[PDB]
Amino acid sequence: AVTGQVDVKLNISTGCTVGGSQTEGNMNKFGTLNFGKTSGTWNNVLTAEVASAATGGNISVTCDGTDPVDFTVAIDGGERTDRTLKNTASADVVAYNVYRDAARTNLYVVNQPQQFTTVSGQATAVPIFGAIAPNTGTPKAQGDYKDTLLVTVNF
Amino acid sequence: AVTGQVDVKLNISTGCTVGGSQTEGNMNKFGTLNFGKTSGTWNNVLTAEVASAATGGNISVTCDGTDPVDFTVAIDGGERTDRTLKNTASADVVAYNVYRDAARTNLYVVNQPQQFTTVSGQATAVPIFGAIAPNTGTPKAQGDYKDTLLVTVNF
Amino acid sequence: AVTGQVDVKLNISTGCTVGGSQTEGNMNKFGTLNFGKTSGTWNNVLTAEVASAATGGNISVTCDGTDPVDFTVAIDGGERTDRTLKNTASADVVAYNVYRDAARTNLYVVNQPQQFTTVSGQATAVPIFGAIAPNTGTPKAQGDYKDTLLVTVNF
Amino acid sequence: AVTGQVDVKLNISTGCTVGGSQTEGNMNKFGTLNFGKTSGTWNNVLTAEVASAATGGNISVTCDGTDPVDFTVAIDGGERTDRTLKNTASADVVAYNVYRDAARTNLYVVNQPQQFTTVSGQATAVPIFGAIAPNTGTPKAQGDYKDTLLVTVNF
Repeated sequence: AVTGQVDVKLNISTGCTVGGSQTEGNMNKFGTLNFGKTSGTWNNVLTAEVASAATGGNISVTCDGTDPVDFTVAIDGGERTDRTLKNTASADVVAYNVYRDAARTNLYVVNQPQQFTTVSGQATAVPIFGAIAPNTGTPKAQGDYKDTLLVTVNF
Repeated sequence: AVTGQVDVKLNISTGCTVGGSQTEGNMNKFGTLNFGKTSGTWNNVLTAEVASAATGGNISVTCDGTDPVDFTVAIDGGERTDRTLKNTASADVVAYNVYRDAARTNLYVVNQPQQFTTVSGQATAVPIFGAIAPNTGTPKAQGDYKDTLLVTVNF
Repeated sequence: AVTGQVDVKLNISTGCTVGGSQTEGNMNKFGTLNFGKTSGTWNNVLTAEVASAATGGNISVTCDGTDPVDFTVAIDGGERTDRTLKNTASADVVAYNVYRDAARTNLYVVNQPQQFTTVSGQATAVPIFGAIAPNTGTPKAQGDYKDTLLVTVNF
Repeated sequence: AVTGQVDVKLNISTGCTVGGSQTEGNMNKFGTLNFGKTSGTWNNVLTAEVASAATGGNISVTCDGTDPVDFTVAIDGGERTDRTLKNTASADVVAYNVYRDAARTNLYVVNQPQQFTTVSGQATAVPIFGAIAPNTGTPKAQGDYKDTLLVTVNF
């Protein structure tokens, strides 16, 4: 019998809120990274942007205050922690990555706070640009591949 | 004068130990559930994970044995027994809950042994995922809200 | 591309056979050296004899012929090559040794052909006497310790 | 070339230990069954008790546990397997037997686990009572007769 304590805390004062999300039960549904349909072996880098579940556009984070707040954005490694989509039925995997800039250069490194700025009376967009490498080796099995990345807007 | 007996017992043989805790005086400090800063009325479900007081990551329970051991995890209802954080100065309360899975579905029911497995030469993590409902009604007073959940790793 | 030759040979004429073994798949299971149960720190030398997997007694090697053949017996150093039993889960080790005579004197030296005699119409026993030193220093972790010595009856 | 496997095992958890022994090299010296001096033809049954090599008294087996443990005791047939002492120089033999009770009735049958009990915080003695039949026929040659019985405390 090892009984222990867990201090719970919350500082209600002046915070920042994330728009574009829908409450899926008790977990914020931020959006979808839909690469679309594809064949077994694709030569072009498959690339799609996150579509917020609430509006359809990009996640719009706004802060509640008058001074420009600096908030951070961190995305995790997905269900299996290595950014791989898994086929619903078979065990095939599809490696992918999420970048922050339009040219697929600034990568959202696993469990890292990619910095962001936000001014009063404005909503800043969180570009989560997906990208998949060209698979010109083995044709992955037919079906639907999925993953659930947890995006962590933290301060 | 009602004098009575209390039998004390301890079976020293082959037990299981919880890592990630720090001994706060004579009580094991397991960690912190830090939701962060927030405004009076938040529309998004505030959500944070427990951070072990010893390492900063998740509580890592390991069992001192060779064969697999099935240990249980039970969390209580907090200081007031209804999972509410209380403002340090005023009497305002903030209802919350702790879940076990990443999607806020498998709730750690009050005083219930949520089962767990532990295997050869390994430390299993105890995910205590916090979650707070969207308060879009009354703005709670400014300040710090706290609670001390007692996590009970028992066999 | 380094292609090379491996000459395979077998002289079917008049050989010697080892009894008391059971074919585990494609590998001859000769027996078990069961020291039994023990505490963390034992003061007495733990000592047990090999029990053939086929009968339960000692390995009975018999030769096929009329003149007394001189066959040899060689035992290797175990899985890690230093005669140590390893805990199934943890990395603790238990040093041991196998002797040929009842008084733990004639050691089956690693990779050495301890000589043996065998006459016609008779089966000679191969005494593999195990012995473990008294550990009165550190208590090894609880669990099961194992090793697989490969006994090599060769001619 | 008949290569085979010998599984080695040891269960370090909660065992029983035998006191009164001295480690002769790598073999536990339990004691001596000294019948004493005698003439060629003795009419009285020669009778002596085992004297532990460590203390001089009876072998004291204690179990490292709290609850009672039922351990067994087995003695083998001696060097020649028929409980005969042999003269160091000549080939004369002296038949004997080891009993468990003081009245020479409960015989330690060859390779048999004579049961034994052991209790909380106590050392139980292992009475190995020797007994030799009255030789009133042929006078055995002068000299010293010996044998080495292997006592097997097993669980």
